[PDB]
Order: sequence, then C-alpha cells, then structure tokens
Amino acid sequence: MVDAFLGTWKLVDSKNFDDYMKSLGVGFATRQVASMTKPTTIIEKNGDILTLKTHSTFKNTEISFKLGVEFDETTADDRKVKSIVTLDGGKLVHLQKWDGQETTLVRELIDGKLILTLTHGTAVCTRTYEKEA
Ligand SMILES: CC/C=C\C/C=C\C/C=C\C/C=C\C/C=C\CCCC(=O)O
Repeated sequence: MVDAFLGTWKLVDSKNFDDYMKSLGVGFATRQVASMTKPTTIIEKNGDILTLKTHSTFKNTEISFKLGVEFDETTADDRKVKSIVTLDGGKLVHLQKWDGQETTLVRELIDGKLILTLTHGTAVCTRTYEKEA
C-alpha cells in the first residue's frame, strides 16, 4: 500500500511555504533560508516501520513510525507534537497535534511526482517532489 511513496525525492516546486511557516510562528530569518532550500526526502520501509528522512543544507529531520500508531515527534521548527500517519484515498496523511493546534502534511502521487500539501490555520502550501533514480 505505501510502496509507490518509497524512495528518494527532491524538491522541484514550492507554493506558499512562507505562508505556512509564518502561520506556525517561524521567525523571518528561518523562513528566509527555508524559501531558498531544496530538501531531499527519503522514505524507506522495513516491515511495518516507515522511516522518513528530510535532508537539507539548513536542517535535517528523521522520523520512524508505524501507520495508524501515534508517535512523539520534534519537528524541524522544534515543535513537540503528537503525530499519526495513515493512508486515506491512497494519500499518505500525517497529522500533528500540539497545544490544541493541528497541522496536516498530505502526500499524494500525481503522474509519478510526490505532491506534499501542508495546511495550518488558513495557510495551504503545495510542494512538489520528483524521484531520484
Ligand atoms: C528538514 C526540513 C527541510 C528544509 C526546510 C528548511 C527548514 C525548516 C524550518 C522551518 C520550516 C517549518 C516547518 C517545518 C514543517 C514542515 C516542513 C516540511 C517541508 C518539506 O518536507 O518539504
């Protein structure tokens, strides 16, 4: 079910990421670097466990999780959140909860590209990733 998401992906398009970061309270200087960074996302599976790495020149993250099982996460911007990832309509849906807030990170495969939609408050950011061979 998750296999078409697996592999190494590089950022090729971003829309409204500054809006998303600002909604989360990220400071100007961090927004400014993040607007010029092109991360690599690596998604791998070992049995039921998925590991999602995000690498860049500015910040790295790594999470491991089982679909449908809550996990603690410390985000790139240092939020301590309660997270869960599932599959819904073929999309990989990641929900983060903290301080009564929520944000969703939804990944959809369209014509072999990985589209990441980030929503917080009213802000909606769309980032497009293409697969590395
Ligand atoms: C490790 C993330 C990689 C590059 C972006 C650069 C800096 C992160 C700092 C602030 C961004 C704020 C929010 C973090 C939450 C989600 C961003 C995920 C973006 C993505 O995977 O393309």
